[PDB]
Amino acid sequence: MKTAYDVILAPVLSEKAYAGFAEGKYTFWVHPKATKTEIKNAVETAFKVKVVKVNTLHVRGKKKRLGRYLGKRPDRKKAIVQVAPGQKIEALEGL
Amino acid sequence: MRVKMHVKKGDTVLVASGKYKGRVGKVKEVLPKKYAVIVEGVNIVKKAVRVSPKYPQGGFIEKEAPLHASKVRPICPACGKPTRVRKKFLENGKKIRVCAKCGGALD
Amino acid sequence: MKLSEVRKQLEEARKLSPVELEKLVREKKRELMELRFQASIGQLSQNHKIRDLKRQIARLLTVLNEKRRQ
Amino acid sequence: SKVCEISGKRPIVANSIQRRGKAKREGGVGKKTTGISKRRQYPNLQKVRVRVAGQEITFRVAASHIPKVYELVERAKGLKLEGLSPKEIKKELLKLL
RNA sequence: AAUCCGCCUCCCAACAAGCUCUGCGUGGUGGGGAAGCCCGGGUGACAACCCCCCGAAGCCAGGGAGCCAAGAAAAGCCUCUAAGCACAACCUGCGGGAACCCGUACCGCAAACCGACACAGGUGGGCGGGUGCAAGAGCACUCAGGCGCGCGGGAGAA
RNA sequence: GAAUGCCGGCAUGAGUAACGAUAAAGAGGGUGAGAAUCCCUCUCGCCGUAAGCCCAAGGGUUCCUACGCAAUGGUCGUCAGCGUAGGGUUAGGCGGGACCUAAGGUGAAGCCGAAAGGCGUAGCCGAAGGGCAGCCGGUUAAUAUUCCGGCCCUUCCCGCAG
RNA sequence: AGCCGGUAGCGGGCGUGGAUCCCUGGAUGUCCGAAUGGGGGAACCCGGCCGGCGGGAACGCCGGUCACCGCGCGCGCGGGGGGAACCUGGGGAACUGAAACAUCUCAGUACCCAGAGGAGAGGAAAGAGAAAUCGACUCCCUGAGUAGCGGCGAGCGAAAGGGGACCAGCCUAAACCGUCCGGCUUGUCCGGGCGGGGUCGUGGGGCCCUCGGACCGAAUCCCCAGCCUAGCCGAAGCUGUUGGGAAGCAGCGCCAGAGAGGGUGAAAGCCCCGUAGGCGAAAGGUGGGGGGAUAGGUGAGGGUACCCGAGUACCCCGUGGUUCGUGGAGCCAUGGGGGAAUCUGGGCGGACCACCGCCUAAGGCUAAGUACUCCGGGUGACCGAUAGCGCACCAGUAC
Ligand SMILES: [Mg+2]
Ligand SMILES: [Mg+2]
Ligand SMILES: [Mg+2]
Ligand SMILES: [Mg+2]
Ligand SMILES: [Mg+2]
Ligand SMILES: [Mg+2]
Ligand SMILES: [Mg+2]
Ligand SMILES: [Mg+2]
Ligand SMILES: [Mg+2]
Ligand SMILES: [Mg+2]
Ligand SMILES: [Mg+2]
Ligand SMILES: [Mg+2]
Ligand SMILES: [Mg+2]
Ligand SMILES: [Mg+2]
Ligand SMILES: [Mg+2]
Ligand SMILES: [Mg+2]
Ligand SMILES: [Mg+2]
Ligand SMILES: [Mg+2]
Ligand SMILES: [Mg+2]
Ligand SMILES: [Mg+2]
Ligand SMILES: [Mg+2]
Ligand SMILES: [Mg+2]
Ligand SMILES: [Mg+2]
Ligand SMILES: [Mg+2]
Ligand SMILES: [Mg+2]
Ligand SMILES: [Mg+2]
Ligand SMILES: [Mg+2]
Ligand SMILES: [Mg+2]
Ligand SMILES: [Mg+2]
Ligand SMILES: [Mg+2]
Ligand SMILES: [Mg+2]
Ligand SMILES: [Mg+2]
Ligand SMILES: [Mg+2]
Ligand SMILES: [Mg+2]
Ligand SMILES: [Mg+2]
Ligand SMILES: [Mg+2]
Ligand SMILES: [Mg+2]
Ligand SMILES: [Mg+2]
Ligand SMILES: [Mg+2]
Ligand SMILES: [Mg+2]
Ligand SMILES: [Mg+2]
Ligand SMILES: [Mg+2]
Ligand SMILES: [Mg+2]
Ligand SMILES: [Mg+2]
Ligand SMILES: [Mg+2]
Ligand SMILES: [Mg+2]
Ligand SMILES: [Mg+2]
Ligand SMILES: [Mg+2]
Ligand SMILES: [Mg+2]
Ligand SMILES: [Mg+2]
Ligand SMILES: [Mg+2]
Ligand SMILES: [Mg+2]
Ligand SMILES: [Mg+2]
Ligand SMILES: [Mg+2]
Ligand SMILES: [Mg+2]
Ligand SMILES: [Mg+2]
Ligand SMILES: [Mg+2]
Ligand SMILES: [Mg+2]
Ligand SMILES: [Mg+2]
Ligand SMILES: [Mg+2]
Ligand SMILES: [Mg+2]
Ligand SMILES: [Mg+2]
Ligand SMILES: [Mg+2]
Ligand SMILES: [Mg+2]
Ligand SMILES: [Mg+2]
Ligand SMILES: [Mg+2]
Ligand SMILES: [Mg+2]
Ligand SMILES: [Mg+2]
Ligand SMILES: [Mg+2]
Ligand SMILES: [Mg+2]
Ligand SMILES: [Mg+2]
Ligand SMILES: [Mg+2]
Ligand SMILES: [Mg+2]
Ligand SMILES: [Mg+2]
Ligand SMILES: [Mg+2]
Ligand SMILES: [Mg+2]
Ligand SMILES: [Mg+2]
Ligand SMILES: [Mg+2]
Ligand SMILES: [Mg+2]
Ligand SMILES: [Mg+2]
Ligand SMILES: [Mg+2]
Ligand SMILES: [Mg+2]
Ligand SMILES: [Mg+2]
Ligand SMILES: [Mg+2]
Ligand SMILES: [Mg+2]
Ligand SMILES: [Mg+2]
Ligand SMILES: [Mg+2]
Ligand SMILES: [Mg+2]
Ligand SMILES: [Mg+2]
Ligand SMILES: [Mg+2]
Ligand SMILES: [Mg+2]
Ligand SMILES: [Mg+2]
Ligand SMILES: [Mg+2]
Ligand SMILES: [Mg+2]
Ligand SMILES: [Mg+2]
Ligand SMILES: [Mg+2]
Ligand SMILES: [Mg+2]
Ligand SMILES: [Mg+2]
Ligand SMILES: [Mg+2]
Ligand SMILES: [Mg+2]
Ligand SMILES: [Mg+2]
Ligand SMILES: [Mg+2]
Ligand SMILES: [Mg+2]
Ligand SMILES: [Mg+2]
Ligand SMILES: [Mg+2]
Ligand SMILES: [Mg+2]
Ligand SMILES: [Mg+2]
Ligand SMILES: [Mg+2]
Ligand SMILES: [Mg+2]
Ligand SMILES: [Mg+2]
Ligand SMILES: [Mg+2]
Ligand SMILES: [Mg+2]
Ligand SMILES: [Mg+2]
Ligand SMILES: [Mg+2]
Ligand SMILES: [Mg+2]
Ligand SMILES: [Mg+2]
Ligand SMILES: [Mg+2]
Ligand SMILES: [Mg+2]
Ligand SMILES: [Mg+2]
Ligand SMILES: [Mg+2]
Ligand SMILES: [Mg+2]
Ligand SMILES: [Mg+2]
Ligand SMILES: [Mg+2]
Ligand SMILES: [Mg+2]
Ligand SMILES: [Mg+2]
Ligand SMILES: [Mg+2]
Ligand SMILES: [Mg+2]
Ligand SMILES: [Mg+2]
Ligand SMILES: [Mg+2]
Ligand SMILES: [Mg+2]
Ligand SMILES: [Mg+2]
Ligand SMILES: [Mg+2]
Ligand SMILES: [Mg+2]
Ligand SMILES: [Mg+2]
Ligand SMILES: [Mg+2]
Ligand SMILES: [Mg+2]
Ligand SMILES: [Mg+2]
Ligand SMILES: [Mg+2]
Ligand SMILES: [Mg+2]
Ligand SMILES: [Mg+2]
Ligand SMILES: [Mg+2]
Ligand SMILES: [Mg+2]
Ligand SMILES: [Mg+2]
Ligand SMILES: [Mg+2]
Ligand SMILES: [Mg+2]
Ligand SMILES: [Mg+2]
Ligand SMILES: [Mg+2]
Ligand SMILES: [Mg+2]
Ligand SMILES: [Mg+2]
Ligand SMILES: [Mg+2]
Ligand SMILES: [Mg+2]
Ligand SMILES: [Mg+2]
Ligand SMILES: [Mg+2]
Ligand SMILES: [Mg+2]
Ligand SMILES: [Mg+2]
Ligand SMILES: [Mg+2]
Ligand SMILES: [Mg+2]
Ligand SMILES: [Mg+2]
Ligand SMILES: [Mg+2]
Ligand SMILES: [Mg+2]
Ligand SMILES: [Mg+2]
Ligand SMILES: [Mg+2]
Ligand SMILES: [Mg+2]
Ligand SMILES: [Mg+2]
Ligand SMILES: [Mg+2]
Ligand SMILES: [Mg+2]
Ligand SMILES: [Mg+2]
Ligand SMILES: [Mg+2]
Ligand SMILES: [Mg+2]
Ligand SMILES: [Mg+2]
Ligand SMILES: [Mg+2]
Ligand SMILES: [Mg+2]
Ligand SMILES: [Mg+2]
Ligand SMILES: [Mg+2]
Ligand SMILES: [Mg+2]
Ligand SMILES: [Mg+2]
Ligand SMILES: [Mg+2]
Ligand SMILES: [Mg+2]
Ligand SMILES: [Mg+2]
Ligand SMILES: [Mg+2]
Ligand SMILES: [Mg+2]
Ligand SMILES: [Mg+2]
Ligand SMILES: [Mg+2]
Ligand SMILES: [Mg+2]
Ligand SMILES: [Mg+2]
Ligand SMILES: [Mg+2]
Ligand SMILES: [Mg+2]
Ligand SMILES: [Mg+2]
Ligand SMILES: [Mg+2]
Ligand SMILES: [Mg+2]
Ligand SMILES: [Mg+2]
Ligand SMILES: [Mg+2]
Ligand SMILES: [Mg+2]
Ligand SMILES: [Mg+2]
Ligand SMILES: [Mg+2]
Ligand SMILES: [Mg+2]
Ligand SMILES: [Mg+2]
Ligand SMILES: [Mg+2]
Ligand SMILES: [Mg+2]
Ligand SMILES: [Mg+2]
Ligand SMILES: [Mg+2]
Ligand SMILES: [Mg+2]
Ligand SMILES: [Mg+2]
Ligand SMILES: [Mg+2]
Ligand SMILES: [Mg+2]
Ligand SMILES: [Mg+2]
Ligand SMILES: [Mg+2]
Ligand SMILES: [Mg+2]
Ligand SMILES: [Mg+2]
Ligand SMILES: [Mg+2]
Ligand SMILES: [Mg+2]
Ligand SMILES: [Mg+2]
Ligand SMILES: [Mg+2]
Ligand SMILES: [Mg+2]
Ligand SMILES: [Mg+2]
Ligand SMILES: [Mg+2]
Ligand SMILES: [Mg+2]
Ligand SMILES: [Mg+2]
Ligand SMILES: [Mg+2]
Ligand SMILES: [Mg+2]
Ligand SMILES: [Mg+2]
Ligand SMILES: [Mg+2]
Ligand SMILES: [Zn+2]
Repeated sequence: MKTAYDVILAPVLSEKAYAGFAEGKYTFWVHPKATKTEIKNAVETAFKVKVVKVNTLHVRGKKKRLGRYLGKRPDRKKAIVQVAPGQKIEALEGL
Repeated sequence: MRVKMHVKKGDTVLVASGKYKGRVGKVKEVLPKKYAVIVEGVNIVKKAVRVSPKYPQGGFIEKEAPLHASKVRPICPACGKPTRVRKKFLENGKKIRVCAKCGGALD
Repeated sequence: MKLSEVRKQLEEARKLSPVELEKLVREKKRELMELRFQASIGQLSQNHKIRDLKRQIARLLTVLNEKRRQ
Repeated sequence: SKVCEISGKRPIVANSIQRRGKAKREGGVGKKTTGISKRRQYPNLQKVRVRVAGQEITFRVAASHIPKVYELVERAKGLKLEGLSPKEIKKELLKLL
């Protein structure tokens, strides 16, 4: 069964994603097929906030090799959700 | 479906062949995929280890090397003799290993 | 998970209503995410718990499908 | 150039055999074949337009089975055909075959 | 079907105005801001932000004239009405809410594209400063910017 | 033992031709096991309707950073479009789609053909054409008409008033 | 009794309260693909309707549903696509051979297409063809390179009969009767359903008199054995010695319905895996064997002359098939034209005619014996890494 926790996979751990916390922008790895409207609801029901803005971008998996074997890491999708003025997501505040 | 092992951890076995033939010891481990057993203080080798957190001072350690499982014979806990194994069906009606020389359970 | 704990999980699950199974799955999927988050920041040494929860969720949904199937 | 809707007659393949010479039965040395080539023989297809239950029905039919179309119409008098479209009427007529 | 459009007639109007739409200017406001010497950043700086001239092939644009070879469609839009419906519906104004999917890195006259090569070849559109040469996208030099072409060092024969 | 045989290996030519535009180099400083070849500074030269900048194809991580130098690089290499790893692409208004139609393609009706299939007004699909609402600045190592800032705008839904 | 695939490691877990693993059934099963809501450059995009979720109306997500064609009284069933060969049908070459070449050959082969299924085709005589005979069909041997065909060249090439494998025969149409429906030109009407009846060549059937009132049995269904998809039991050796190692050599034994073979440190019946001989299925598949239902199956004369498959037979024209290439050219098939009859009817026995026989066309189905080998297994006077499949290896890959 589909739940908000199927949509939000993991937080994005990078200096760029952390820089967003200050103004209330939290960045997640989300399911590649997930819609902006969908992610807004998932973040809201999971973390008890109000989402005012959602930005998405697909992240292509990097091609990689172990010796003779050429391969690809999986494709990902990340979302930047803007929470309502004054609100916070403490899980990510983290750090 | 499964590798047939006539011996298990950790019954007592005779090592019937090889440099350590005649030796007796408990079966520390069984490795079906190599069809091999580890027997306590049998088939000792000198292994080089690097200076590491695991081995400060480094040097060498001693290790038991696997033995082809056919080289090994279980010792009957009853009559104390090396033996082939037989299967016996109980009333249970489970099946057990029993000694061939006498009839005792080997478990 | 221990076999005994799996047995018990299925016994209790099969007594739950479809509605209770849904609520429970929802909560376990929430806990899974929490586990993911921890594993992501290297703070989950007991990593076996992730597989475990996943199979619990599967068992739960399997029973949910059992209940609804007739 | 097609199929008879009644008989199922269809184009067949035949050789066209060109011959020269005098036949033996006429005292000649005999017939010689100067060429054989495939060709097709077509059923003698024609249109038969027929009024049935107020609707115009047309059949594509080899001339040999033209009277067959009328037999179907005659036998059609025992059928509930009113209100039906020409396609359905045709299907019914052909069913009677 | 039509109150629309077409056709006929009559009456005011007509290189007008009006109505409308666009461009440019101004415009509350928000920005930017050099050389130089200081270790991309600071200063310069409370930076100044004005006048004149040249001026498009771009804009007003669906402008104008001439010509013969006589120069897409369909939707958006507007108007007309038909069933219907006329507590609806549409129009105008205002307010709040709502606003999905994919692309976005980088190369791009080339060492990242087509040529087996980090190949003197090939690759459509736009910007392409200044001075002088009659003009110019020509030529010479040069701005911004980019390069010295991924073997060199000698020698000074045929 | 031969088939200008087949596959593979290794010779000869030979330290020979060549090292891919005759736009061009020099020095100082640094790094490093190692430097003509990497970084920095000064000097010199070359392009400048380009050899500069932006966009579309096409390519597909080549982008940024750290750590590397066996191979790739026509030399060298401490460098790199190379190896490993981590990071990086943010849109109601930009482009395409939830709009339109063009050739053409498909194709209700319908027509034709031994089979496969060929046609076919409408309709549908089809764009770099029509249509449609965002400009300036700042910020990152790496994205920006997308993030931020300022000032504007569009459609849909619902409500109110006329 | 170990385990968390190949895969060790880090970091963590599980298992005699039976894990990992193997078989069977079920659940889940994103997106594309016949692909089927619609569109599309496969794996993307965009919708209607119903229900649900969010603050939810705009927006989005979740579940259900929505293509077209065929058949049958909006709804039901079926279809679509795939499969290594094998099979049948619709089409159908050429090189080559004829030491040139055209008829002829290659060859109804290669190939294209449609369809079928574990097979397919064929099949219950309008047969054969000379035996006063045989008795569906298929397949193997043979007949036989015979008979014949043939620019009588190159070449091509049957059938009957005999020996075997297998074995099996049925359902309809029409006459006549019953019933329902509808047509209109009112009935003893015509037509369309459905049911009864009937199915044959010593001709059979119908109808009308007349005499006579249980055994067969499926190819369908049910149960069962048997089989497949995992598995299990399974005899008998120790010591010394050389050696890294014994299974070699030595001594003394032992098993054998097992001395096939592969392993183990070298060369082992007795150490291991096995082998001989036995054992085994709750679930699913199969079941041609066994048992049982059911469908179906069944007289005699006499009269009547009602019926016995139509654009058919039959004749002619054009052609195919067959051994048959126009030949004396029948037979079987049929594109065109003409065009019957119902047993006193009709087809055949190689032009034709007579005689003498054979057979019953124009409706359908039918196991088995036959073919093939993607798949599993068994076995080689088969290969052993340039061999053997193109691939022993991450190959239909790199390129
Ligand atoms: Mg699910
Ligand atoms: Mg940063
Ligand atoms: Mg949602
Ligand atoms: Mg985006
Ligand atoms: Mg992967
Ligand atoms: Mg066992
Ligand atoms: Mg020994
Ligand atoms: Mg000893
Ligand atoms: Mg048991
Ligand atoms: Mg489990
Ligand atoms: Mg002819
Ligand atoms: Mg003649
Ligand atoms: Mg004569
Ligand atoms: Mg001739
Ligand atoms: Mg015609
Ligand atoms: Mg006519
Ligand atoms: Mg005819
Ligand atoms: Mg005729
Ligand atoms: Mg009118
Ligand atoms: Mg009027
Ligand atoms: Mg008006
Ligand atoms: Mg202005
Ligand atoms: Mg203004
Ligand atoms: Mg200012
Ligand atoms: Mg400044
Ligand atoms: Mg400065
Ligand atoms: Mg200042
Ligand atoms: Mg100052
Ligand atoms: Mg001042
Ligand atoms: Mg001009
Ligand atoms: Mg004009
Ligand atoms: Mg003219
Ligand atoms: Mg048009
Ligand atoms: Mg339209
Ligand atoms: Mg009205
Ligand atoms: Mg109005
Ligand atoms: Mg508004
Ligand atoms: Mg959408
Ligand atoms: Mg996107
Ligand atoms: Mg970008
Ligand atoms: Mg860019
Ligand atoms: Mg760039
Ligand atoms: Mg470049
Ligand atoms: Mg560029
Ligand atoms: Mg060029
Ligand atoms: Mg250009
Ligand atoms: Mg460039
Ligand atoms: Mg390249
Ligand atoms: Mg290139
Ligand atoms: Mg170069
Ligand atoms: Mg080049
Ligand atoms: Mg050019
Ligand atoms: Mg300029
Ligand atoms: Mg000038
Ligand atoms: Mg000049
Ligand atoms: Mg000049
Ligand atoms: Mg100039
Ligand atoms: Mg010039
Ligand atoms: Mg020039
Ligand atoms: Mg020049
Ligand atoms: Mg200058
Ligand atoms: Mg410069
Ligand atoms: Mg140079
Ligand atoms: Mg060079
Ligand atoms: Mg140089
Ligand atoms: Mg010299
Ligand atoms: Mg020789
Ligand atoms: Mg040579
Ligand atoms: Mg050679
Ligand atoms: Mg030579
Ligand atoms: Mg050679
Ligand atoms: Mg050779
Ligand atoms: Mg060779
Ligand atoms: Mg060679
Ligand atoms: Mg030599
Ligand atoms: Mg050489
Ligand atoms: Mg030299
Ligand atoms: Mg020389
Ligand atoms: Mg020389
Ligand atoms: Mg030289
Ligand atoms: Mg040169
Ligand atoms: Mg050069
Ligand atoms: Mg230097
Ligand atoms: Mg130096
Ligand atoms: Mg250097
Ligand atoms: Mg160096
Ligand atoms: Mg430098
Ligand atoms: Mg210059
Ligand atoms: Mg210039
Ligand atoms: Mg691109
Ligand atoms: Mg490429
Ligand atoms: Mg790479
Ligand atoms: Mg970048
Ligand atoms: Mg990179
Ligand atoms: Mg770079
Ligand atoms: Mg570096
Ligand atoms: Mg290197
Ligand atoms: Mg190097
Ligand atoms: Mg090196
Ligand atoms: Mg290395
Ligand atoms: Mg190199
Ligand atoms: Mg090098
Ligand atoms: Mg090179
Ligand atoms: Mg270094
Ligand atoms: Mg490079
Ligand atoms: Mg790199
Ligand atoms: Mg980084
Ligand atoms: Mg915006
Ligand atoms: Mg758009
Ligand atoms: Mg929409
Ligand atoms: Mg569209
Ligand atoms: Mg359209
Ligand atoms: Mg059609
Ligand atoms: Mg078409
Ligand atoms: Mg068309
Ligand atoms: Mg449309
Ligand atoms: Mg379109
Ligand atoms: Mg467009
Ligand atoms: Mg456009
Ligand atoms: Mg736009
Ligand atoms: Mg603007
Ligand atoms: Mg950039
Ligand atoms: Mg960036
Ligand atoms: Mg903004
Ligand atoms: Mg109102
Ligand atoms: Mg693993
Ligand atoms: Mg560990
Ligand atoms: Mg059990
Ligand atoms: Mg299963
Ligand atoms: Mg999903
Ligand atoms: Mg699908
Ligand atoms: Mg579809
Ligand atoms: Mg489609
Ligand atoms: Mg709804
Ligand atoms: Mg909310
Ligand atoms: Mg809602
Ligand atoms: Mg849905
Ligand atoms: Mg739907
Ligand atoms: Mg089909
Ligand atoms: Mg099929
Ligand atoms: Mg055929
Ligand atoms: Mg066909
Ligand atoms: Mg044919
Ligand atoms: Mg064929
Ligand atoms: Mg042909
Ligand atoms: Mg030929
Ligand atoms: Mg040949
Ligand atoms: Mg030949
Ligand atoms: Mg020959
Ligand atoms: Mg020849
Ligand atoms: Mg010849
Ligand atoms: Mg010739
Ligand atoms: Mg020939
Ligand atoms: Mg032939
Ligand atoms: Mg073939
Ligand atoms: Mg098929
Ligand atoms: Mg068979
Ligand atoms: Mg059959
Ligand atoms: Mg019969
Ligand atoms: Mg003979
Ligand atoms: Mg032949
Ligand atoms: Mg025979
Ligand atoms: Mg026989
Ligand atoms: Mg047999
Ligand atoms: Mg028989
Ligand atoms: Mg009546
Ligand atoms: Mg009748
Ligand atoms: Mg009647
Ligand atoms: Mg009747
Ligand atoms: Mg009779
Ligand atoms: Mg039957
Ligand atoms: Mg055993
Ligand atoms: Mg044994
Ligand atoms: Mg030795
Ligand atoms: Mg020794
Ligand atoms: Mg011994
Ligand atoms: Mg002996
Ligand atoms: Mg034997
Ligand atoms: Mg043996
Ligand atoms: Mg052996
Ligand atoms: Mg021996
Ligand atoms: Mg031997
Ligand atoms: Mg042995
Ligand atoms: Mg046996
Ligand atoms: Mg056995
Ligand atoms: Mg009878
Ligand atoms: Mg009788
Ligand atoms: Mg009669
Ligand atoms: Mg008959
Ligand atoms: Mg008939
Ligand atoms: Mg004929
Ligand atoms: Mg013939
Ligand atoms: Mg003939
Ligand atoms: Mg003749
Ligand atoms: Mg003949
Ligand atoms: Mg005759
Ligand atoms: Mg005939
Ligand atoms: Mg005919
Ligand atoms: Mg007769
Ligand atoms: Mg007669
Ligand atoms: Mg006949
Ligand atoms: Mg005849
Ligand atoms: Mg005959
Ligand atoms: Mg005769
Ligand atoms: Mg006679
Ligand atoms: Mg006969
Ligand atoms: Mg049949
Ligand atoms: Mg049978
Ligand atoms: Mg069969
Ligand atoms: Mg058969
Ligand atoms: Mg076979
Ligand atoms: Mg096999
Ligand atoms: Mg060999
Ligand atoms: Mg061998
Ligand atoms: Mg090899
Ligand atoms: Mg090979
Ligand atoms: Mg070898
Ligand atoms: Mg091979
Ligand atoms: Mg293979
Ligand atoms: Mg090979
Ligand atoms: Mg190979
Ligand atoms: Mg490979
Ligand atoms: Zn014992």
